[PDB]
Amino acid sequence: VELWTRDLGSCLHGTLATALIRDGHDPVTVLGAPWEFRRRPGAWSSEEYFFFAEPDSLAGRLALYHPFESTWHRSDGDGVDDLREALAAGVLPIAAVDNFHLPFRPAFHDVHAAHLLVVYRITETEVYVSDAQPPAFQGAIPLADFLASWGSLNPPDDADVFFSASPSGRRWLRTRMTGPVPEPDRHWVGRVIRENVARYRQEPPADTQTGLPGLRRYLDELCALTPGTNAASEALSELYVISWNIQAQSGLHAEFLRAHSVKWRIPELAEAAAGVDAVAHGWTGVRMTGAHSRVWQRHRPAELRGHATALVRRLEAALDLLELAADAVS
Amino acid sequence: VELWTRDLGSCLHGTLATALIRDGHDPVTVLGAPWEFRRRPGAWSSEEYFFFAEPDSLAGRLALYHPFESTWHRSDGDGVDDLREALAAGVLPIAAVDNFHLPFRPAFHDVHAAHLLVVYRITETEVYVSDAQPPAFQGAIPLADFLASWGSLNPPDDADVFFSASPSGRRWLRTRMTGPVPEPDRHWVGRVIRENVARYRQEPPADTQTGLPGLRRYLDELCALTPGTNAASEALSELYVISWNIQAQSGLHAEFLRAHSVKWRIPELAEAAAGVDAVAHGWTGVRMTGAHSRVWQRHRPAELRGHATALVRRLEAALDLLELAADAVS
Amino acid sequence: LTLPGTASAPEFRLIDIDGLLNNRATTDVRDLGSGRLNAWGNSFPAAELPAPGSLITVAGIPFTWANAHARGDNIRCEGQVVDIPPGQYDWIYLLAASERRSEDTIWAHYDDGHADPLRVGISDFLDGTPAFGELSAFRTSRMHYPHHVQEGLPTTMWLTRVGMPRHGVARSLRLPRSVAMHVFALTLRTAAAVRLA
Amino acid sequence: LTLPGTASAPEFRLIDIDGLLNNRATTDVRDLGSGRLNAWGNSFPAAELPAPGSLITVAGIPFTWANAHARGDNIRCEGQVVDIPPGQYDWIYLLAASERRSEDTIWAHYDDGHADPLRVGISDFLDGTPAFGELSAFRTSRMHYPHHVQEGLPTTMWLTRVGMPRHGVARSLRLPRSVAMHVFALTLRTAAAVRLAE
Ligand SMILES: [Mg+2]
Ligand SMILES: [Mg+2]
Ligand SMILES: [Mg+2]
Repeated sequence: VELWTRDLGSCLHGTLATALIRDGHDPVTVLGAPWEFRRRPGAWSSEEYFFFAEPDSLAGRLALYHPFESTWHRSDGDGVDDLREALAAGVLPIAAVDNFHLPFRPAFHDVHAAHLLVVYRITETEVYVSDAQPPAFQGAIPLADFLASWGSLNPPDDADVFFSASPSGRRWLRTRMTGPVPEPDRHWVGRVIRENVARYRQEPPADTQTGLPGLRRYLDELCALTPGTNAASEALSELYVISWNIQAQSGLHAEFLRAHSVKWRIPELAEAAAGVDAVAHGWTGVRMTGAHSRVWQRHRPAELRGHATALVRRLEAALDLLELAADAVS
Repeated sequence: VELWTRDLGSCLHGTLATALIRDGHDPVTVLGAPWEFRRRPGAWSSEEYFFFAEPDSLAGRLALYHPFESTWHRSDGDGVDDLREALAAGVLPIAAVDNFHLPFRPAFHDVHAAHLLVVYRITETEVYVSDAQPPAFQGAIPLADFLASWGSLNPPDDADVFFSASPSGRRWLRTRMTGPVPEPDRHWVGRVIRENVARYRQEPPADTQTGLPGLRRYLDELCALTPGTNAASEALSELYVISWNIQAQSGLHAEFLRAHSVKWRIPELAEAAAGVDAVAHGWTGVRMTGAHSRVWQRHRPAELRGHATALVRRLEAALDLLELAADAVS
Repeated sequence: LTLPGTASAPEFRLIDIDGLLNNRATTDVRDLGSGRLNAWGNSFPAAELPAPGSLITVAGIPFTWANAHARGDNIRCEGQVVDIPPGQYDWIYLLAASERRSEDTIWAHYDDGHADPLRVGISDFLDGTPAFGELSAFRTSRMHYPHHVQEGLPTTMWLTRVGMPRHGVARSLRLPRSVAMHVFALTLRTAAAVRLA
Repeated sequence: LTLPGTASAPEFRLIDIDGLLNNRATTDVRDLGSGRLNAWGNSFPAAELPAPGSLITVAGIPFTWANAHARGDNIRCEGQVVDIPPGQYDWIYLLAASERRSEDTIWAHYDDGHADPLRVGISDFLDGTPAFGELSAFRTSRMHYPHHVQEGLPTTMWLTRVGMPRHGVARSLRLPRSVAMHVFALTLRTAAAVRLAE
């Protein structure tokens, strides 16, 4: 059971990476090939692991180019027998947990937060959990502590406006690769890059804001709200939550491009990687101006608008560099 | 009579600068304050000094914030009596000349090119001219040589597809400062910057490509033409001609911003100057890719589109920096 | 072809930034609740950083550690203009960390009115991996939360260098315009004549 | 507070660019018509520039002068990837000129797959003013035209430097994708530990 994460990543990519590594797959190729922006008004949940997946499964959307699928399960009762059966079938359950009830988490008995970890072994008295999020932990916790975390109400918490008020609900994710992975050859990487670019350039049809046009409209909508209002506060909470895993995917996609630049000695892939990382970095300015405004009432609409505009410009530049990369590999 | 030019500048800014200096005006302030992009389909002439001025006079548009104006004159007859009378009235004629017929020009009896110089003294036998364009000349040429250049048919020339086929037509420009100059104080510089930015951001009329949106449409139209076609050749000739004085104004505006940065120790003006110089430099990429395509059949549409996109992105960035500069002086 | 060079000794100019400190990124066990390194109220452990006012080197580069007050121990970056001794410089050195890795611009202002935008990347404070080829300045064992010391969670600070290519007299800098970015120290390195040995 | 630093012994690596020469920016009087420094067929006068293959210094920085052929004496920039000896570098030094001043990107490629875009400004060949605080490399008295030598018109080449801030092993550079820009020579300066003097 391998701990895997990145400094831009959440428990979402981390837990899926652990599951993928167990089944002999390369998480950088599987989770790093896709790169997109989507925001559905009203879709977001106050969870560290929120990602807009519809119509795909959560794992399906995060591994768009692989036959990778997930199903959400809600366990009835007050025990862990459903997880015992999953482990016996060779599944690594990804459990919805509240950090408040996890003894190894900094948030233990301090702050409520909707989180994911991997369960890899269960005894009569202990649940063995794997959580790569700093500070990384792998080993046994008391059954009572796991049950408290897995069954947590995760009530609204003044110290966590982003990831509280989202019950664990004894939810767990079952992931499976439903066939052999595509060969990640030069032609495949070319097709992946061209499909990502085409999807970024495509105008969205309706209420779901997708790609470069969608991001422009989303950021314009955000910056139009009056700072300090209920509408602005809700919008900044949404921004911080959805942008974590969108930023994480940007970081992973840059790494995917760097990995293939080295393997094949194609400088265009490394140049495109720098472009994609500039988008990952551009998200920081937007997310953290938003976070400081939401939590500490540091209202800086000019700085937010500036970071938003820079992020859009970085994305425009990245798409052009990716087309040069696609030409070089295909 | 002072020689004045810049490495990005043509005889257009040069001759006007000489006329301004004679009347005790700062050419950096007068010709550097304005900054715009305009292109009227069909307006351009094959002349080094073409600038779209309508509805203002040529000098009026190049000195938009000053009571500076010009009138064109076509001199009848075979002599220089009109120019003698102009000089006697305290006027500095700017003469439309063909470099093919100017002994001090590298192009002498080699290449035809529609050019401007300053006439500052006329005797029975000699015309004293001032031409700051490298290599700079100031002094007497024979009357016969001036008349040949001033009356040149400037025929189509295979060695100059940009500035040939525009007869001198004994044309000359008279300039006048018709009122007192505005005091170029902090509040004035702030207003100049905001007016330039507002004009750049304005959606253009259907019949004239103006500002940032106009530049986008112009470059899109240019890159849509097929390399090597007569249509593309015509468009690249126009590009090189109109972009000389648009690029020159970018360089002068950056210098104007630097000068006032130093004057008042306001770093926002120097930072804005760097953004404006990046646009000046962006014009190099576009117009030189165009020039080599036009003259040497070096067809690189991906390069032209790349430089075009970079120029637009640099303009976007420059406008944002200029708004911070305006705030720092207003 | 390879030829040996010789560069004369440059000067280091350690910039006093005590007047620009506007944020608490570091706490003692006694004032955990004052940490504002991020939205979550984390901070560097004071015990795992130099004494305020002390002279340090990081990879040989000298820095003065900030004389912190109750309301400031670092610059949270908001485009602050920093006056420097007028001179010809080769490099800017920053001790810095970012709320997630990010990139922005340090402007160098020259006496002739030129300003150069110099790109600067700063890596994560939260057990960060260097993304911009920075050197590690400090990697702590622990991190401070509002209500407790967290064991086995590194807080990371980076040494970043930024080239100043223009041969000219620089008079001031502008720090990045990003609330994500934190500057703890600033040192400039003067130009030094290089030639064949 | 001002503290003394240490003297250092950095190494210069003079890059052989003879295989990448794709443009004639320099002519003798016999082949004025071969000049392609700009759209107008101007060129540097060969008689005021170093001998092909010669070792020169410009402001103390060493360069090897290109071994020109009939169809190349410089790199006209078209995004050429230039392999450099693996190592940790401080500075790229270029002898360069531009058809009007311009600015673009040199990409530095590192062995971990990181590529850093590095800003480069190059000033005008046509009696240019340095726009980027470059040093003068060559300022000729004359310029070549397709049909004649032009007296009293300087052709200007610049010594421009580009910082390589990343602590990492660089393996290659990509030159700008800009027909305006000309590189006559390329010298890399290795990293050399400079510290507070003991
Ligand atoms: Mg699928
Ligand atoms: Mg007027
Ligand atoms: Mg004021």
